[PDB]
Amino acid sequence: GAEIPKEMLRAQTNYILRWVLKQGDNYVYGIIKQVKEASNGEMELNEATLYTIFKRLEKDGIISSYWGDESQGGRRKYYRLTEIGHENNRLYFESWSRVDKIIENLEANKKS
Amino acid sequence: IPKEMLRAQTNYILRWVLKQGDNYVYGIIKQVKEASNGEMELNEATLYTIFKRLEKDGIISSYWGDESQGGRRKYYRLTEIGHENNRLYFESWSRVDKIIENLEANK
Repeated sequence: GAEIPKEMLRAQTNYILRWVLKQGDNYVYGIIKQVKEASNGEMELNEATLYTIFKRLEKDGIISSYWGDESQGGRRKYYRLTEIGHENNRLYFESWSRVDKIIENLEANKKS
Repeated sequence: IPKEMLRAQTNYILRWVLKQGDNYVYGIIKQVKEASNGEMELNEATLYTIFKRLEKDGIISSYWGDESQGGRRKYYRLTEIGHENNRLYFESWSRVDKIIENLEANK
């Protein structure tokens, strides 16, 4: 009776958000709506966890925001990976790919 | 490329290894080095750190192993509640994979 850790739930939310960011520019609710629809029945999205990660990536210069137009009031905030954020994200998926391969190799060693 | 793997990556690998049975820190490092063709050397201090955190909540226990070549290693094992935790850990990550498939398919 030891619950799975908060750090893991954050890591999984991080993975999903980064995967969505990898697909291209988007508005925040656009991301959220896509994740909720895909998550329904699989995982309860913690909106606060998602928000926290979003804000951290922005503060860290991995994503930057812009407006879809220049008329104040009622706009959707869009976000894109920056120069360094693209690099960070590519490293993130590459490093997880290396893990995936190690697990496959461990599985194959175990079965030998 | 950063000096260390992400904690979540080290945890994933450690939990996969321990799912297979009891092990000691050098042994886990050696098996993961082998499985990576020498390319991934997990951080021994990180492993000890993770084990201390898991032992705190009863997920892992430890003991001094059978003597080999003049001494004993400190083995770690998942307990019964630890295998439960581990199953829920891997299940949650399986759900991530399903979510990604749903995003890919737009369904």
